[PDB]
Amino acid sequence: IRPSFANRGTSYSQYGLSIRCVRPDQSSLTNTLHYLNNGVTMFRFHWRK
Amino acid sequence: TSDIWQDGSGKKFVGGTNTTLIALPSVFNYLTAELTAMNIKMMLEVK
Amino acid sequence: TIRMHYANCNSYNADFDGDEMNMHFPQSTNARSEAQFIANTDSQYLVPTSGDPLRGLIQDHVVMGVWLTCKDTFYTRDEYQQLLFQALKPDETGMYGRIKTLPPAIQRPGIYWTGKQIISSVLLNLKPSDRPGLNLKSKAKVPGKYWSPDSEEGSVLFDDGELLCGILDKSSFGASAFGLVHSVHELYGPDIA
Amino acid sequence: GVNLKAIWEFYNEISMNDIYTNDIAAILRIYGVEAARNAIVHEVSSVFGVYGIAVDPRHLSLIADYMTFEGGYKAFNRMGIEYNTSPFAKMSFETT
Amino acid sequence: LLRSTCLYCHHFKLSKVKVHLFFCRLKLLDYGLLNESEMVENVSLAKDAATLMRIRDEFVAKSIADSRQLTTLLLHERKKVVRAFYHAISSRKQCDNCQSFSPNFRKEGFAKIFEIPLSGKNLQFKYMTSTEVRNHLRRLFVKENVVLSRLYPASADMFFLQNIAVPPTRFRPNIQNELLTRILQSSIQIASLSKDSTVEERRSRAFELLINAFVQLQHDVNSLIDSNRNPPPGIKQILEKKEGLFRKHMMGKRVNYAARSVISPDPNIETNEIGVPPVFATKLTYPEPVTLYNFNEMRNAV
Amino acid sequence: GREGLIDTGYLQRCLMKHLEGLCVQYDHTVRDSDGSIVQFHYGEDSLDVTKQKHLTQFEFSAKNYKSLIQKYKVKSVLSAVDSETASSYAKKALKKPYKYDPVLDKYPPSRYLGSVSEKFQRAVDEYTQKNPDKLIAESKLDDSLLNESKFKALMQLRYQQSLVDPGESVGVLASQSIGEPSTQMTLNTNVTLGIPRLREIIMTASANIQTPTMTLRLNDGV
Amino acid sequence: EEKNIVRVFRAWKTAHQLVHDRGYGVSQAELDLTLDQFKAMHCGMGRNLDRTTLSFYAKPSNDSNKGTIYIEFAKEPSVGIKEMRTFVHTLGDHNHKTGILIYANSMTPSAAKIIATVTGQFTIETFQESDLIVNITHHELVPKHILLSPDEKKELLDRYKLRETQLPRIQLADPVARYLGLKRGEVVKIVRRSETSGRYNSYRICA
Amino acid sequence: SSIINKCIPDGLLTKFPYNHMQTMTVSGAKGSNVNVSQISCLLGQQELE
Amino acid sequence: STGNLVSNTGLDLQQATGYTVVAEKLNFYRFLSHFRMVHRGAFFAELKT
Amino acid sequence: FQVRTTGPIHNLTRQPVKIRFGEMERDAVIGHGTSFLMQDRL
Amino acid sequence: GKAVAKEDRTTTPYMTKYERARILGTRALQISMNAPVLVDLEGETDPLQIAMKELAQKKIPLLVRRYLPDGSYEDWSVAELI
Amino acid sequence: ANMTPFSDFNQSPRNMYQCQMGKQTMGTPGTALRYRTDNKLYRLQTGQTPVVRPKLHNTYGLDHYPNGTNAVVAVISYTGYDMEDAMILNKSAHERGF
Ligand SMILES: [Zn+2]
Repeated sequence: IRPSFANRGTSYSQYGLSIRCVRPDQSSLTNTLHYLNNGVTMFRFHWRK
Repeated sequence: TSDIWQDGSGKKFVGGTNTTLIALPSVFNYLTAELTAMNIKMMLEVK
Repeated sequence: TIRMHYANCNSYNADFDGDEMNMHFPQSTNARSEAQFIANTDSQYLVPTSGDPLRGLIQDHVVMGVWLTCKDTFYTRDEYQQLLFQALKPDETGMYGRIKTLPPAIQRPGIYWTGKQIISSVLLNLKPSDRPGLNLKSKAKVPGKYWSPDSEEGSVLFDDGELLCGILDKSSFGASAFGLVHSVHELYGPDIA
Repeated sequence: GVNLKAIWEFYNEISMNDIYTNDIAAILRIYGVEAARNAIVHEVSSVFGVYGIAVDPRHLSLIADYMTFEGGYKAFNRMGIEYNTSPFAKMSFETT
Repeated sequence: LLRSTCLYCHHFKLSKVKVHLFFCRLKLLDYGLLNESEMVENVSLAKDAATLMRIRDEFVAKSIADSRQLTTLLLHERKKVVRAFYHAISSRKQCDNCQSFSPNFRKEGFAKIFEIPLSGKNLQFKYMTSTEVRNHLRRLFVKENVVLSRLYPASADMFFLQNIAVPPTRFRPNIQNELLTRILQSSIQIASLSKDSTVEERRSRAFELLINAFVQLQHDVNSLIDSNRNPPPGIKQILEKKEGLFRKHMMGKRVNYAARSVISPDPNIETNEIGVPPVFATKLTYPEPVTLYNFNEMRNAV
Repeated sequence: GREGLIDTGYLQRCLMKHLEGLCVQYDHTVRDSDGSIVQFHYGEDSLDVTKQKHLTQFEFSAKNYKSLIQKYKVKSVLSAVDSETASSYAKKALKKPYKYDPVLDKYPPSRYLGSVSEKFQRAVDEYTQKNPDKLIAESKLDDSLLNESKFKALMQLRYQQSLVDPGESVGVLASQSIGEPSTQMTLNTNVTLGIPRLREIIMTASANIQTPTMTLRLNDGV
Repeated sequence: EEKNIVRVFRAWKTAHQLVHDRGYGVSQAELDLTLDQFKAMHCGMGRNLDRTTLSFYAKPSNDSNKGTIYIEFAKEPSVGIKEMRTFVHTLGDHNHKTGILIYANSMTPSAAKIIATVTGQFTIETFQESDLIVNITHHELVPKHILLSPDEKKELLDRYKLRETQLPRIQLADPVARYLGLKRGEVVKIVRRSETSGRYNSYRICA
Repeated sequence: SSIINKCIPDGLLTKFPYNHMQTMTVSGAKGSNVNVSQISCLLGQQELE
Repeated sequence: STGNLVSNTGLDLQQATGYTVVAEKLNFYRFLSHFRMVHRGAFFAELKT
Repeated sequence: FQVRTTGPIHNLTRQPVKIRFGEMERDAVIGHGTSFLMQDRL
Repeated sequence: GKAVAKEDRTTTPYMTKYERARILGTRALQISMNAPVLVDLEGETDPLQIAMKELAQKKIPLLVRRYLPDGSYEDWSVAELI
Repeated sequence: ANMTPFSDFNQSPRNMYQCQMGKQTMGTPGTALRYRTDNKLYRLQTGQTPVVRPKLHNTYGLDHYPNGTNAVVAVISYTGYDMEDAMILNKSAHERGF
């Protein structure tokens, strides 16, 4: 729960869920779950910065 | 003849007599320099 | 290494751990006279925020002042003379010829001076040539009940420049108003303070 | 919160002695200038009153009687900076 | 100031009576009259506008005559007044003495300025060389004289530079010198390209290269004076550096005859005196005239 | 402890900016150096704290008064200064009805050795009457070594003799006296408190403060 | 519910109060008007029954200053021009030099300039209720404001070698300025009760 | 406050004059009564923010 | 030598600089403490809270 | 510990090259109201 | 401008805390530059304190000018100040 | 922090200064100095283990990096130079190889 979410994805909210998933060679990458105000969840992630 | 004088290049001149000596920090002189570098210059008078 | 007195610690607020300082010297005579008279350290006794003085004695001086000032003290002629001179050391200051003392408070079976007589004596030694002695009564820091139930010390009282009763402490001398030294500053000019 | 128009209405409390957290805009705007003066005086005196520090009210007197000089009260920033007569201090302090 | 101009009216876009009003205001504020310079507005009403300007002008004349027989308030008033004046001059689009529409101009931060010609309906009633707009402002200045004089008589070049000054080597022992060499290379290229142009889609390529070198020059200057453009400190960048002048050099500056040491307290010496090692007593000395009576002391020290 | 650790100056170019000049001109009408007044008789003229600490100490002044009478050097002061005009008008101004302005406004307190503060006269006379236990008086027994008028003159004397130095650049005095105690402490133990408060009230002097509260005392019939 | 009556009544002990605090003279009864006293004076079948008779005046106690003053209460919200220019010639015919107007609410600006000119030697001035209903002078934080004659003003500027622009200023939109009825340039002598050392008299002007 | 009121003025070993820390505390030199309380009685509640 | 993580992807790491320290052997305790210390990152240091 | 009676002056502005005095100290000396000292030192 | 007449002088008859300072400054300067001393020396060597002995008797030239911010100024002989 | 005599006694800020400063001590940084190509190292000549210690100072082999010595301390207001936290050093013990 962090405010910084909602101000960026305005349809979103501070409510969220994440996991820093990691490969067997210890190469973690994250992907956050954004619970948006309408109801859907956006599957955020990162690639090429 | 006594009033008139010359230049380091040789340009004759005359006048510009009213000259005095004043104490002031040289850093102010540097400011005047770099401000002349802007075409903006102050005309400070004296008594 | 440059040395100064503690009483300046407070005003400069420096913790005396290594914090260095700038040391300036005026060239001309007018500037040095001006530093000598207006902003001489002796002319900076009351801070500008409020009248509270900040220069003054600190932990050790207030401590042993409390101890000595207590009426339970006593001194033979040797101790009294040695201590009075030790504080005076007029030569390093100058301006003074000879040391005057007071009679002992008790004489029989033996002469003994009390520390309170000692403070009176030193106060006499700096009495300006023609400036009436000091008379004053002001509360001490240590509450009276510490010495005894209905202890008489309580608050320093002393007239005409002679310590009568009460014991000196941080409130009497030091960064404190209406103690002893503050009245000194007011009466006998700052330089004597 | 502050609504002086409102407190004018009730007569249960005396409408004379009313302390204010400053909002000196309102107090100055609809109480006069001297009201603002004394207000910020007592205000900052309290601002230090919360601390064990005493500031002689004379410096407070000066700060006050200057900050309100123009007839309003000027902030010690670009606005009040921009009106001094000496073209040097203005050159010196914030932006040459 | 150009945007507020009217090329066809040869004036500003404003009405001459408002310009005259602000002129009276500034003139009466000049001698230290504020509520009177505000009383110039209690007059209510081209010929008739000229009569009102006569009313205001004569009122200023009178009030000055009475006053004859600087402070923060006055300047605080003048500054606000000129701010409002400029907010007003920057608004009007159509002339009032010319009743026409001057061709507007669009500027650029990269030091580029010009815009398109007039509109057809407006006829019913970019970036090029600087000399034209230079003469434009010169014309306005010589034409609108009294108000501008109160504002700042001679006002032509105050916005442009025909030949800039170079300091002595004493101040330039570097980067500034290199920037001067660059702008001189620029000016020699300009003189050459201008001679090529006067001796000559010829106009297309010629004007293209000419304005290219003109902008390269103007960008060279823009870079020399200010470093925030042309991605090399500019002069303003060394003054407002917050690390140079007026604070590291004017109010706070290193000095001579001042030592710097670590301190330790001492209870023996004095509350007044400071005890100093002999090192500093040697390395700190000050001047002293010698009289006859202090002669022996000074001689001994020598 | 470590919380106490993580809990543990730009104003001094703000409150010092416009407060450069603020000097005490000779007419005792404190101005900035531009020519315009800020106050008459600065901050209740008497002086900044230094020589106004013992003005309140009526008892200690009246205690000895003989070191003090020579410290003030009466024989020289009384020569060239006026005393009875302002001392007389002070009674008439002490008549509560107006049309008797404060003498400090009518008579400069630099030379007219009767011109002092109003609350000063209230306090000194109130002390004269309440517990005069050291001042004798009845008055027939006073003429040995004291007088009601004697100590009254001494107090008018101390005030006049403890004016501000005409020429003190005070704006920076106050700028210091706020700046130093300001950054002196910043930690807390709702209303915004500390340097944020002083920042909004003085540095930006802003509408729309963060904790604006009003306080009105109630009446009897509630 | 009908608290409007207490409002317009209280508006008088700020209006009849604004007779001295100016220098005029008024019966000590118009300052001591009780709540029911107002009702008894201005009454009727209602229970509204106050209007059309809330208008008074006063003459100087200095016997000069040319001339007198007249106050009036225009009940109609946003009186506009069709009520404003009307209540000027009453002041003119009555030789009332200065008039006082009160409106609630939102006096239209269009019907303010054209009357601001015809003021001329007269000064419509200026207030409106709901904003000036109790005496602000009755307060702890407001010192005593006293006007000054050009005799005293000349004396002040003579004692201090000043020019009339070197003094502290008071803007005209100050509540106490309009309250006192200030002209741009007259010197107010205020009496600070700053209780650090006595009360004194500072000086301000209006531009 | 209760147990402090009871212990520190008399509960300790040697009385005011001879107690060198009572001196350094009450004489304003260095320390305070809260210091002797903590060192000699208890620490109390730990008010953190 | 530098610590600056120059990667086309942040490797799911907030900060990208100052990743290395130098084993300052000024004192043995300084040594060991250098080994065992951990840090959260100046991305929160810029945040005084 | 660095003493400096005198030494090198700057290339441009003839300042003793890189002790600090000013811009807060100035407030101090002008607080004492000690003009000659200020013009002397700075 | 104008010079204030001696008869009417509103400046404080007191030697200001600053005036003593500057006065003694220049008197030290004169004396140090071989000026005539109007007080007997007592073996004194510092050219400056000598001026203290001079002031203590107020036997000193070098009147002072007090400038009013208006443009007027007073001329107070050191013997005339308190 | 564990290598701290009776660390459970002082008010915690003291222990915190203790760690932060004791990490900045003039002791031996090791033994094999002859082949150290460092910028600035510091070594103290006359070292000894404390008399008071936690056991883990022996367990962890801290006998091989003494960082100070054992001083004859006497708490007393005798001289007058040791206030504001200051301290005095016996001349003899200093020349003797302190
Ligand atoms: Zn046109």
